Amino acid sequence: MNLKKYLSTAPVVATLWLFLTAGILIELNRFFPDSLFY
Amino acid sequence: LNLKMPSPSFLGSTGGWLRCAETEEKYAMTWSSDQQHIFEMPTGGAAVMNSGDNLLYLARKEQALALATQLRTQFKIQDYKIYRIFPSGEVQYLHPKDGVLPYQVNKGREQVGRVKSTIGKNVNPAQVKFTSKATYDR
Amino acid sequence: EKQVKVVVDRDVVPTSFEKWAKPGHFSRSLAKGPKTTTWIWNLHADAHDFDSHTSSLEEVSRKIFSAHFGQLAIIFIWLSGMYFHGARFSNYVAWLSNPTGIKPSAQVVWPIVGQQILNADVGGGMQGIQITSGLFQLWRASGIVNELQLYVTALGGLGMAGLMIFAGWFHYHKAAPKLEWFQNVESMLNHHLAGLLGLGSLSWAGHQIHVSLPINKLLDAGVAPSSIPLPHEFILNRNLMAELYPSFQQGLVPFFTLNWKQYSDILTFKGGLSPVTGGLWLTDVAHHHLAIAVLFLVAGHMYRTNWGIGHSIKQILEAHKGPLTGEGHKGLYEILTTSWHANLAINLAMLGSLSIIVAHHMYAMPPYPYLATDYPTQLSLFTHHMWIGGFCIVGAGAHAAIYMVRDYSPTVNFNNVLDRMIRHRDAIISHLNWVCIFLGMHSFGLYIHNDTMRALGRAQDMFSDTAIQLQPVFAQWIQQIHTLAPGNTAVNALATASYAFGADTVTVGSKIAMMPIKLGTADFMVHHIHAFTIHVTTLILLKGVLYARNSRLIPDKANLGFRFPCDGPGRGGTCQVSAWDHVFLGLFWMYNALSIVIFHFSWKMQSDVWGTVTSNGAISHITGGNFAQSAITINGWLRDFLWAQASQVIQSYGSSLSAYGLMFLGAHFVWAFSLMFLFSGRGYWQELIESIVWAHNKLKVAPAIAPRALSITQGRAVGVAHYLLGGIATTWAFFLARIIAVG
Amino acid sequence: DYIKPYNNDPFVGHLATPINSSSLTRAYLSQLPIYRRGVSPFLRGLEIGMAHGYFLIGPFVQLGPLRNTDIKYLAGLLSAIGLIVILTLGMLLYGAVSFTNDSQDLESVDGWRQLASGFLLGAVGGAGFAYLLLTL
Amino acid sequence: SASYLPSILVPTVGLILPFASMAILFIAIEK
Amino acid sequence: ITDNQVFVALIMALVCGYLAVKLAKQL
Amino acid sequence: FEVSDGEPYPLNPAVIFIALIGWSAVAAIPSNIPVLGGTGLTQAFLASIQRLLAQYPTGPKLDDPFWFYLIVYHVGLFALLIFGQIGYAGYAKGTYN
Amino acid sequence: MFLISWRGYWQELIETLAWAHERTPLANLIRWKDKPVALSIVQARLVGLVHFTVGYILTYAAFVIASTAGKFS
Amino acid sequence: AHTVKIYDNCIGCTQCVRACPLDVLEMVPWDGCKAGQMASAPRTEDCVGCKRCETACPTDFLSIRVYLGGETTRSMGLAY
Ligand code: CLA
Ligand code: CLA
Ligand code: CLA
Ligand code: CLA
Ligand code: CLA
Ligand code: CLA
Ligand code: CLA
Ligand code: CLA
Ligand SMILES: CCCCCCCCCCCCCCCC(=O)OC[C@H](COP(=O)(O)OC[C@@H](O)CO)OC(=O)CCCCCCCCCCCCCCC
Ligand SMILES: CC1=C(/C=C/C(C)=C\C=C\C(C)=C\C=C\C=C(C)\C=C/C=C(C)/C=C/C2=C(C)CCCC2(C)C)C(C)(C)CCC1
Ligand code: SF4
Ligand code: SF4
Ligand code: SF4
Repeated sequence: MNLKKYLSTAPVVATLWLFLTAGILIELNRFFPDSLFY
Repeated sequence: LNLKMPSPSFLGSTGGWLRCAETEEKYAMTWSSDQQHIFEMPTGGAAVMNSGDNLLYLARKEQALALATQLRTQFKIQDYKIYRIFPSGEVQYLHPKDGVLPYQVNKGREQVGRVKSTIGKNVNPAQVKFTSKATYDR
Repeated sequence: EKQVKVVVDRDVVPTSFEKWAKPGHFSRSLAKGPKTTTWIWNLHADAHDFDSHTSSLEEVSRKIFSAHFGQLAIIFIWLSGMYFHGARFSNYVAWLSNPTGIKPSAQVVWPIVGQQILNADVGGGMQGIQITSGLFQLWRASGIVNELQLYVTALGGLGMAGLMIFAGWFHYHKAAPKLEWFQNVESMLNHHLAGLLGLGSLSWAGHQIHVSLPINKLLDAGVAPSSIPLPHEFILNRNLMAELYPSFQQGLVPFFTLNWKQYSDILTFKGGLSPVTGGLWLTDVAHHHLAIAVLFLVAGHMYRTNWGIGHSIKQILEAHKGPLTGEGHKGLYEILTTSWHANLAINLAMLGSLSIIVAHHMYAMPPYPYLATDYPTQLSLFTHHMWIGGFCIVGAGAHAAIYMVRDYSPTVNFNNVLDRMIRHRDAIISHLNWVCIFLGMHSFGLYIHNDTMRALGRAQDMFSDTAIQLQPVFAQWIQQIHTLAPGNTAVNALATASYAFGADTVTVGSKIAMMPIKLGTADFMVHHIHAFTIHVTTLILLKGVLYARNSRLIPDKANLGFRFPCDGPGRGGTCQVSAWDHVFLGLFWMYNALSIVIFHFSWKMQSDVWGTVTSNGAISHITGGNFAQSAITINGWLRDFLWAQASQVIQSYGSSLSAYGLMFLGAHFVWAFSLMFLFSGRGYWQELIESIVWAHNKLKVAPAIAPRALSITQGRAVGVAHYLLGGIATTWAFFLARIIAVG
Repeated sequence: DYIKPYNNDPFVGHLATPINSSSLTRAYLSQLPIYRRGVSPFLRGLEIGMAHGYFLIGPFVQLGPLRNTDIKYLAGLLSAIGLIVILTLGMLLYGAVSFTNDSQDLESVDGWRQLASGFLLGAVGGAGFAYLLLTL
Repeated sequence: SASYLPSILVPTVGLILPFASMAILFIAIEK
Repeated sequence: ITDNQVFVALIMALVCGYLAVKLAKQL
Repeated sequence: FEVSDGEPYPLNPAVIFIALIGWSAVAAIPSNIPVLGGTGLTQAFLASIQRLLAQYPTGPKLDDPFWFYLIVYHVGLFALLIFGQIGYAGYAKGTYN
Repeated sequence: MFLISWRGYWQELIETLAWAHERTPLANLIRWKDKPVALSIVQARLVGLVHFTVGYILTYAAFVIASTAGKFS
Repeated sequence: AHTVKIYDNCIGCTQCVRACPLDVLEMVPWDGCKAGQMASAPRTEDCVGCKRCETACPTDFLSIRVYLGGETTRSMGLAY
């Protein structure tokens, strides 16, 4: 019953990391919309 | 050889040898068995090999060899002989050609198609241009 | 006599996460480590292939029963999602108040990157994406009037999904049935015929009689949805049902006294569409479900199970034998009880055919209320079921080839129909190929000839109504017979089954619901094109299944397997020789055939059926009679259909339909990206990957998992997947945008 | 049981099915201008041509581009004659490459030449007869 | 002008020349 | 371009064809 | 007659006669329906045949009832003929089920 | 067509056609001098590339000429 | 008429002969490896070029190379 190892596999870790990245991007886009030319 | 040898009980099929086999090469396979086994013909179908002697005709050497492979694998039959018949009628012994399986090393066989060293030593195509020589030729 | 008993193994498989951390554990080769990037693809390619994992039929049967439960749970979750979306983010009540004016919508897009524009002004207060799934019409037909019922249904669906999750885990780790179970085809058929379908239709008929009928009757009588009594009130207070249907005054006594004719208020056979909503009369639908339930229940007592009475499928199969078929259907029973691939092939072909039939019957005889008036929903549903049916048919062929390559046995298939067919497979495929050539010439050549004539100004020499005419006399005759059936062959039927055959037109909300679909020369040519494409795709699939084991080119294709790249550059070339490749080609042909079929339905419906009706009966279609003279030429199919109707999907930018336009472009990209994988080989990509790997090596950043190119078979699969995805998405966006912008 | 190998010898690429081989089928396939015993190549060609041109004229006269004009029959006859000439050309080419010098038995250059001449003459005559029937 | 030259050449180069060339070419390749 | 001029051009074209047939047969 | 190769095939004209008589008698049962006009499909079909024979050059068009009678009569007659030959050869002649 | 389907499906198809031609009466007399065979692997790539190239060029030629003509004529 | 050539790096594993479907290869005595056997191609007239032997060769670089040359009836695998 090694759930940590499974959660550490490539698909799970990749989906979690990309989900966090997309969430950060979206959150930044609603708090700071239509960002251009810094 | 032994053209009167009994044939497996097959019901025809439309995948057998065509007219081309009549005017050209036609392979034959003759094997002996002790049980009336059911085997898949290489032409598509199912046949029952007569207990005793079985002889059938095919239009390709690969078909006969494939049938022999399944007779040797699906069943423990190793006494399969593949001959070739020409339109003239002269038979030719093709498989095994020596009574021993090809993958079983046997004395009396002369090496054919041997190249010294590895392929990395092959000459460039530019060095054998305009000549009847190949890269693999030393 | 065999006892139809249940035997199971307890705690057969332990429940633990130990195997979750070892990808590829199900395969001996995949459990040794990747060593290359091809292992990642092989892990998913052979994940659901339970027959390759183990050689035991019991284990495969258990792995199927479970995972069937998982898919059932997935379907229940999806259904719960649809119901919850309807209850929380949809204008269902507003739509009920004004079904013709309010556009169905159950999706609300978040305002983040300007995507808030997708929230179309569908009406009813809320603004969102218009749904063309027919969820609103289905819910109305089911008697739903308030969103509380939708919420309860969503919760029930979630609970059912949880149950289907527990059942799937329990039937694999707590109680796994043995192979004797799953081989009781007589019992499984009896139960599915009398319990899954018979009792299911019976229960649905009861619900319609007690919920759908009264609620819909009140809705069609001008009563507000909030003022209609609750469904339980119609059951508790019989006075209400009696008032709405006097037949209920007699109660169930007439049923038990065989005085079924007293149920003429609830069990009618009117035959036509309701003039108020445009759909089938709910009474005829309830009576239909009752009859189908009784018929299925009677059919469910045919096979023999644990009792002397019944029938044996094996005995019936072996009994059918004739002079032209030596052993008839002998050995087929053992084939369908020892190989899941054969059963899957038959079931997939039938399920796909059933889906296609469903599409035709649903558009011709709109079953749900206000379904015909909602052209977007009609187009989407016909096209959707048509596509799912075609995909299931191609899958049926693929699984037939799989069974032929792996589960076939010469002893079982001896002198039977299957063996006798494999014997003359050359006659079958050459004659079928000849039929395909004849059909293509006499179908596409007619179109090409018309193009050549119109371009030369020789319109008098065309295959049209004005010029040489090719009238579907047989189909037109069947239509006339259907038109006259309600009085000479259907004595108790009060109207034709479908108004598409004839009779009169039906208009609901100043919109045409269903009018006679007259067939002409254009329909003759298009129908022949459909037959031609169906023949070529079935030829490809049949060829792949018949030669799956061997052929005159490769005498031992079976030993090579069902899914192998090729035998090499020998014998002139043996590329795409395996049956899997035949399925790969059949996918493109099925896509072509289905695309042409949906194109014909869309254009014909928009030019001769769908449209508006002005006061006094004047009819004006979306594309006034242009299909009669424009569908007879390829130029017309490109100008009046692909170019004229695409203006809605290309000009959708700046509005709520912009998304569709975007998807219209994206799909194209995908369809064009597939070409990359279809016109190329892995040798070149492997060399390019070698150079890229050298670049990585120069920086000490090379990966341990040796990068490799996609396999030949994997490359073909990726190419076909992208091709189908892009094409279907392009036609999906085009159809949806065109039908939503206008009509 | 009706389906058997063509020559009762299995392993052949053919089957003796009902319409493939039968009393009626064997009688019909036989006696035709081709395959009939005691018929010279020229006679076979003449019969085949007179039977081919007759039905070949029909399509051109009925659906030809000039099917509505007063010379529909003449135009169709000319088109059929041209098609017959092209077919005869094909026949002669086939005989020129496929067959060699040997006895005239329909499988030689002279035999196929006689067959082609007969086919051309018969086809032209049949087309003319059909045209005459249509005009009358 | 020679308005008859095109009417005599187009059919010759479109029907006579192709058939004759194909026949000679077929004889050459086969023999 | 008179008819005679067209005929002269055709004759020259025939000569060119003959030369191009000889050149090809020689090759 | 030989159906295939040297294997004989039993042909009995009585099969055709019995199939024709049986189907005509079955279809001769009257039915008070507008298409049949209160008579069996056999009588209606024969009546339509006579009507269309009067006008020998002009054939029946798409709206003529003759086509419905023709299809149903041929469907049933062909079914009796096919099933009849199956029963005669399979059971009477010993060809087996 | 040639850019997607590769040799092997066509080889078997041609074998089936060969069987049909040499097993049909009144047409057995006509015998192919050269044994029918499917287009080679490389031959298929060249034929498909030629078809694709001819279509690309002809399609854009017709489009450009017709558009520039109708627009300004 | 494909040319099958065996090189000196052959280890005499016989996998090429076992995987050949046309009996084109065989094993002959040799002294270049402990196996004492080497692959030979004395029936190259029956070769079709399927390259099953090339795929079945374990050496780093294939010790058996099949070159597609003259095409005949046997090499085209024509049963008609
Ligand atoms: C699986 C499908 C299904 C299901 C679950 C149900 C379920 C139900 N139906 Mg129903 N129904 C169905 C299909 C279904 N039906 C179909 C296909 C039909 C034919 C179209 C009907 C027609 C029907 C009618 C007409 C009625 C129901 C009724 C009912 C409800 C009570 C049944 C009852 O026991 O009353 C039993 C009623 C009797 C009359 C018993 C018969 C024998 C009695 C004992 C006679 C002896 C005399 C005695 C003094 C009673 C006098 C009764 C007289 C005044 C009528 C019940 C919830 C009843 C209802 O509750 O209405 C809302 C109702 O009246 N159903
Ligand atoms: C269509 C008419 C018809 C039908 C249904 C049958 C049916 C039957 N015949 Mg029979 N027969 C017929 C005509 C028919 N026969 C005629 C005209 C003759 C005179 C030559 C005979 C002479 C004959 C003999 C000598 C024998 C039989 C026997 C039998 C039985 C053996 C099994 C069998 O034949 O297959 C059919 C079996 C079934 C159970 C029927 C299934 C039907 C399917 C499910 C649907 C059919 C739909 C059909 C195509 C509809 C057509 C349209 C309609 C308007 C007519 C069987 C029940 C044998 C017997 O007596 O039994 C031992 C036998 O000895 N028949
Ligand atoms: C994965 C990256 C990510 C990141 C970095 C953030 C960051 C942030 N989010 Mg956010 N969020 C995310 C994903 C993320 N979110 C997702 C996937 C959803 C669901 C679509 C939400 C929904 C959400 C809402 C409704 C709100 C925020 C808010 C906020 C800000 C509040 C301050 C804070 O520090 O809380 C840190 C928050 C997180 C790190 C994410 C936790 C999200 C949890 C699951 C709460 C959402 C509950 C949801 C309504 C119901 C169940 C969801 C299910 C997944 C369990 C913030 C900086 C609040 C805001 O607007 O600030 C004014 C607010 O109202 N988020
Ligand atoms: C009248 C009894 C009955 C009923 C109603 C069903 C119904 C069903 N069976 Mg089933 N089956 C039965 C008896 C029955 N079976 C028997 C006796 C056998 C042994 C001979 C089998 C062996 C069998 C196999 C091997 C498989 C099925 C499968 C299925 C499902 C098909 C998928 C589908 O169409 O979605 C429709 C789904 C629904 C309409 C939802 C309804 C679900 C509820 C729970 C009704 C099912 C009741 C269940 C059979 C018994 C309850 C047991 C109890 C201890 C809780 C379906 C739910 C397939 C499947 O999907 O696997 C899970 C499949 O693989 N059955
Ligand atoms: C009830 C339907 C059904 C079922 C139960 C099965 C079951 C099975 N199939 Mg089959 N099949 C079906 C329908 C079905 N199929 C249909 C409809 C087709 C035609 C498309 C096929 C064509 C087919 C082929 C050609 C093959 C199988 C194979 C298999 C077996 C292994 C599957 C596997 O492990 O691959 C793993 C599955 C995947 C890696 C997923 C692939 C994803 C594709 C591209 C679909 C993407 C859909 C999605 C909507 C895309 C958009 C979203 C995107 C942007 C992310 C398995 C027993 C294989 C086999 O038998 O093994 C030798 C085999 O080769 N199937
Ligand atoms: C739409 C058609 C299409 C497209 C888009 C491409 C694109 C590409 N080809 Mg190409 N090709 C095509 C058709 C196409 N080809 C055809 C018909 C042929 C003839 C067989 C070729 C033959 C060919 C060869 C021989 C070569 C290429 C190469 C390349 C790459 C060049 C480098 C580059 O620009 O990378 C940039 C990347 C892109 C343009 C792709 C866009 C980025 C994507 C969309 C982002 C990732 C996915 C995204 C997250 C969304 C998906 C999410 C998921 C959940 C579904 C590139 C990816 C060359 C190469 O490999 O380059 C090194 C190479 O040598 N192609
Ligand atoms: C494959 C589809 C197709 C069809 C059905 C037609 C049909 C027709 N075309 Mg057309 N055409 C086509 C494609 C087609 N074309 C294409 C693709 C082009 C562009 C290249 C053209 C360009 C074209 C032109 C320029 C013209 C036509 C014309 C015509 C008409 C007369 C042609 C003629 O005389 O042929 C002759 C036919 C035959 C000699 C024989 C036909 C074969 C026979 C009937 C088959 C019998 C088989 C038999 C049943 C077997 C069993 C018998 C045995 C057992 C005894 C005719 C209706 C002409 C016209 O004016 O239009 C009205 C005309 O000028 N076409
Ligand atoms: C490349 C040059 C070329 C030329 C010059 C022609 C010329 C002609 N074509 Mg053709 N065509 C061509 C290429 C060509 N085609 C190609 C490549 C195709 C395939 C795409 C076609 C497909 C095609 C079709 C389908 C049809 C034509 C038809 C015609 C004729 C139509 C004229 C008309 O409208 O009145 C009609 C004039 C007549 C009916 C009189 C018939 C004149 C005959 C054919 C010429 C004399 C032959 C002669 C008897 C034989 C040699 C002499 C003999 C004594 C030894 C015309 C003579 C139509 C036709 O009428 O077919 C016959 C028609 O049906 N063509
Ligand atoms: C001729 C009257 C039927 C009208 C044609 C359409 C019928 C639809 C059924 C399709 C199969 C054709 C019927 C003959 C077939 C038929 O029923 O024969 C009879 C025979 C069945 O009788 P048996 O004695 O074998 O019965 C024992 C078993 O059937 C046990 O159930 O079937 C065959 O063995 C041959 C199968 C196909 C033979 C090749 C024909 C292929 C052509 C396919 C195209 C058909 C015509 C297309 C429409 C124009
Ligand atoms: C598929 C079909 C069919 C068909 C049939 C037929 C087709 C028949 C016939 C026929 C035919 C198709 C015929 C033809 C003919 C022709 C003729 C009868 C002629 C003649 C004569 C003459 C007058 C001649 C002359 C001449 C001259 C002028 C000189 C030169 C030489 C000659 C001799 C040529 C049937 C019904 C079975 C079945 C169903 C459908
Ligand atoms: S490498 Fe590709 S093209 Fe070559 S034989 Fe294999 S599958 Fe065919
Ligand atoms: S290419 Fe194929 S046939 Fe030729 S030697 Fe190798 S394995 Fe044998
Ligand atoms: S050629 Fe390759 S497979 Fe054959 S014996 Fe030598 S090393 Fe082994």
